Amino acid sequence: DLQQLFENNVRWAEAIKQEDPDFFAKLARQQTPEYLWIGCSDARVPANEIVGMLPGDLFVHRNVANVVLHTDLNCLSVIQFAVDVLKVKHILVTGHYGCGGVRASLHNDQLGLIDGWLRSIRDLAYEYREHLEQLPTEEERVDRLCELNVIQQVANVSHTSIVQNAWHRGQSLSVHGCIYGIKDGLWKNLNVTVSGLDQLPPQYRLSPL
Ligand SMILES: [Zn+2]
Repeated sequence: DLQQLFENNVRWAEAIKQEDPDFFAKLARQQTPEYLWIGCSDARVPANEIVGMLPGDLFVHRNVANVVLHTDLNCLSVIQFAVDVLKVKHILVTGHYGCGGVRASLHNDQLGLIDGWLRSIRDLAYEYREHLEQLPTEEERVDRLCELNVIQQVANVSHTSIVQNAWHRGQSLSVHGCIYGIKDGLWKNLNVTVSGLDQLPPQYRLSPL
C-alpha cells in the first residue's frame, strides 16, 4: 500500500510549512551542500538522520557496500558534480558493520550480477586473508572487512583525478572514512582522512593538467 507514503509526505511537507512556510521555497533556489555522503544502500543506514542533517545539507550516493570504482561513471559522476560544481568541502565515505555486501564477499554463494560489483571487496578479503584468519568468528571477520573496505574506498576516492585536480587548483577538500553501527546507532571515525596530494603514494599521484 503506497497510500501511506503519499499521506506521510503530505503531512511532513505541511507540518514543515507551518513552522517555516518558506522552507522549501528558499531551499529550491540553490543547492549548497557542504558534504557528499558515499554510503551503503542498506535501509538501516539513512544519511541525513544519522548525522542530524536537513534537506539541502548532504549530496548523497548510496550503492551496495559503498564501493567506489574508477571505471564507474555512476559513482564518479556524483563525486565529480559534488567536487567540481557544488564544491562540497567534505566527502564522507561511510560503511557499516554487518554489511550484507561485505558478508557476501567472504562467502562463496553466487548472487548473480552483484557478484561482479563486490569483486573489489573479495580482493580485499584475499589481500587480508592472513589477518582475517586470525579472527575467530564470522561476524568479526565481516566487521573487520567492513572497516578495511571503508579505508580502501577512502583511498579510491582520494586517488581520483577529480579529487586530485580539485587539490591542484587549491580547492579545500577532505575525504573521510567512517563506519556506522547498525547495532547501536553510532557513526564512528576510522581516522583515515585525506586532505592533500602530499598524503598520496607517489605511484598514485597525478601531475596537474
Ligand atoms: Zn551494506
